[PDB]
Amino acid sequence: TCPFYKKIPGTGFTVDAFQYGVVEGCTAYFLTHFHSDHYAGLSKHFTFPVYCSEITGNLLKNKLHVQEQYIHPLPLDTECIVNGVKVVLLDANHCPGAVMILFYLPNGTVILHTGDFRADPSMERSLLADQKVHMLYLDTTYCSPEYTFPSQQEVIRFAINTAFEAVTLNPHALVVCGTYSIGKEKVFLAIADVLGSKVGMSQEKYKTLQCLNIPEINSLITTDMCSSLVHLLPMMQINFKGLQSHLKKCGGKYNQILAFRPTGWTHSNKFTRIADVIPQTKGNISIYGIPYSEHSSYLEMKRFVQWLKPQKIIPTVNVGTWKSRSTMEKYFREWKLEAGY
Ligand code: NI
Repeated sequence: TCPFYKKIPGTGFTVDAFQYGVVEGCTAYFLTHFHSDHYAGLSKHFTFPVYCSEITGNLLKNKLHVQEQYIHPLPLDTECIVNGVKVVLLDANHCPGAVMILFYLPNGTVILHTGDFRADPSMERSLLADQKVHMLYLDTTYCSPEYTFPSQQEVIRFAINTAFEAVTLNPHALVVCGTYSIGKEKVFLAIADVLGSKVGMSQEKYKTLQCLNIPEINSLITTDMCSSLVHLLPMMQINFKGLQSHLKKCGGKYNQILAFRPTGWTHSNKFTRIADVIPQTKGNISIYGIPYSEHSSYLEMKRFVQWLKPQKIIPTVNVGTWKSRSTMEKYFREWKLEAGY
């Protein structure tokens, strides 16, 4: 049944709760972003109101065929009224169109649901600075101190320099980047930009990117693989077998592949720096795993919470085991005692 951490008390609202059938007493279903574990269950047959960002609404209409009359897009950074309750959508610094949601309950309680987010100091100057938040429904994906990772800027710098150097040394090398969802577009777009190429991809993925309101996107992507030297493939295909195969398909236009797999975290982060990453190589194929995260590190998450000083925290990730839940609750108590709220 719908878990309690997907329900907003004092309202008939749910968040990211589309796979439970009809949730008894739900008058409005919010969707934070277009990732499959969150939208799971939506289709052209859904007939309740869905509240979301403009970008998420484009994706619901064009990729899932949800009917327009049930899509309610809201602008960001704007006080809006939904079924008599004041709400605001904030940028979550996750994937395109991802939001956090502030609910102002009739009784005076203020609730923030982060959806999926990568905490950033910029959030400390949004409409969040303007009032107190009593309850926080928190993306705890990486809530343990082993999870450190570099800035997104540092990671894109590494990828751009690596690709530029490789292709300048060998003009017959192909760059391949893996994907399985929206998010992390900067990786492939930054590389294509430094190389003066467009990124080539399947028709389904091209359609997905045309939903995202990215400025000048017609200048950066294409469905013509042959005119492109940065290809996007399914993440499943980013291995030596899948890449040797793909190389055959280009008909000797290329003799070398350099591939990037933008992972979340991998345990080489506990030891190694970004400057010291190395690929796995077989023959003329090299695969780089790069730690490009669209979720908070442990320290980024801790700073956000110690800034916000909520009265109660409700985790939304890693809630399935007692040992995970207990460990997270220990970190929350440390944070509160260190900061004095
Ligand atoms: Ni997500």
